[PDB]
Amino acid sequence: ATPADWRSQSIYFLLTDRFARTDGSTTATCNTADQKYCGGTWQGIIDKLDYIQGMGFTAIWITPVTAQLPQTTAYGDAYHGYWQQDIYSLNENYGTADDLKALSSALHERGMYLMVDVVANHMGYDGAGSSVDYSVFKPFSSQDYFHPFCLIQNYEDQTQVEDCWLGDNTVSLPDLDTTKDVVKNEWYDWVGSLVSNYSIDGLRIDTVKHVQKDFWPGYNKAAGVYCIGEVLDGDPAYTCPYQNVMDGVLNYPIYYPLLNAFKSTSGSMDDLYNMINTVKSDCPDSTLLGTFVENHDNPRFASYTNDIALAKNVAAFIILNDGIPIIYAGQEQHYAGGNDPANREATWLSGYPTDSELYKLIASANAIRNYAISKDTGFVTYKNWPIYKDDTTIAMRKGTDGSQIVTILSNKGASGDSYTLSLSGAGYTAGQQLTEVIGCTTVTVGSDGNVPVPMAGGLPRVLYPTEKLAGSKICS
Ligand SMILES: CCCCCCCCCCCCCCCC(=O)O
Ligand SMILES: CCCCCCCCCCCCCCCC(=O)O
Ligand SMILES: *[C@@H]1O[C@H](CO)[C@@H](O)[C@H](O)[C@H]1NC(C)=O
Ligand SMILES: OC[C@H]1O[C@H](O)[C@@H](O)[C@@H](O)[C@@H]1O
Ligand SMILES: [Ca+2]
Repeated sequence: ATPADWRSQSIYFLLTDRFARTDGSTTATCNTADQKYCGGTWQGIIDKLDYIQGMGFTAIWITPVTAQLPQTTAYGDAYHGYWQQDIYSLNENYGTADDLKALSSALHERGMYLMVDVVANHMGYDGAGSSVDYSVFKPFSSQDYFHPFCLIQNYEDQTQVEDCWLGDNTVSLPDLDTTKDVVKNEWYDWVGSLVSNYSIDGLRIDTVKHVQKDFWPGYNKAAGVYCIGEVLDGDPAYTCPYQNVMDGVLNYPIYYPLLNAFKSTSGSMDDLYNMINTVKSDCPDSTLLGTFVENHDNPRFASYTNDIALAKNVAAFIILNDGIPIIYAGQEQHYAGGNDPANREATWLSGYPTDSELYKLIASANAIRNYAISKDTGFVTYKNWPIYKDDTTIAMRKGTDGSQIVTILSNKGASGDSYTLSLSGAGYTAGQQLTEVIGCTTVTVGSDGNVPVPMAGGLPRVLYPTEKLAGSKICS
């Protein structure tokens, strides 16, 4: 699917090993500290597609599918998929080629997309960089395909970031020499073929900043689908330029201020407000980025605070910002693990309750987004517009006039007081009636044009014109 196709999507990101087992168990042990395969499979995902689709997601992103180093290293097994060795075999822990094709087909039968995580930068190896036996790598079975061994020490030296090896001498990550024609041609042929074989709709590309920029236009072209790159840097001046060589990148610029704004009641609304506008103007296209606050490479949101109101607000922001929402499996069950491996909890141990607070919040936020898009072809390209902030509040507006969603978010938290926010700039016509689609109340725009927004419990408020909901399932 094309970048334009992907603008309207909403992604549930999951670890294949940790989301769902074939046997459907909700009690099978998975201690994150063990760092071992816990048994999640592609077939398991198929059997829980109702759970995922019940939150209003339209797509999944799964972790890499290639065959990995086999060892239990000193950092555990390759359960996460980022230590590949044999790119023409699948990781058989997850199932077979037919299983992966079956997953793709099951998604497509529901009108959903498959996004697959891919690594081009490196292989993985158990042990020191000087000990590598290059014959284990398929097809890159010779040291001639790799950069000379060195570790990355200075992340402000971009040549070293690209030409030296990630990892260390416990688990080393042999760095492909991606300037070589034979390497580029092989990866380009491989990615086009992977996409064809499994009918992949989009790719999430790992470790983009570690491969020189001139590799990526050719790779994105050969893939033939939307590619969203992981450029792990919060500086929009470093990360947004990667959108000149790839369709989208993960919105790490928004991540840090978004997390800070809502992880405590004293978080900065200014920094978030200002970053929305910086990204809007400085990034090639904010609506092709992916918005997140939680993933497998940072502490989960609830590791910072268990306040459920704060968690609802940050999840609403993810869904209603410019770009593609990305929610990380377990976030909807208020998982609170810290840094790797603790943030790789098994989703099945929650029991997959569809009535948890964040499952319902997310479902309501995705419902209004999916619906507004079905009625407003301009929604996905309308640049999200921050219209208000104060010490504990940010409000924003997105969508064609007459059909705009106006979202008011708060970091007051679960003990927040009750009051009425007189919101100007929403752009609704006086006396028009709005539905608050999270809690399902109605408010009326005053004659002065302001919206008197009832605030309470630190709860997020999402407004949409009542008349436009006629015939929808939203709020009765
Ligand atoms: C032309 C693309 C941008 C490159 C430089 C942008 C600098 C922004 C902040 C840097 C982030 C972390 C260190 C990387 C510095 C570098 O560019 O070598
Ligand atoms: C690679 C092609 C684009 C390169 C341009 C990068 C810097 C400019 C970003 C695009 C401008 C979009 C913002 C205008 C919309 C708005 O502010 O409402
Ligand atoms: C694509 O499928 C063929 C079998 O039809 C297989 O041999 C090949 O290795 C696959 N390529 C990739 C990149 O998975
Ligand atoms: O085309 C790449 C080709 O290189 C080698 O022959 C093997 O690893 C094959 O599996 C692979 O497909
Ligand atoms: Ca590299």
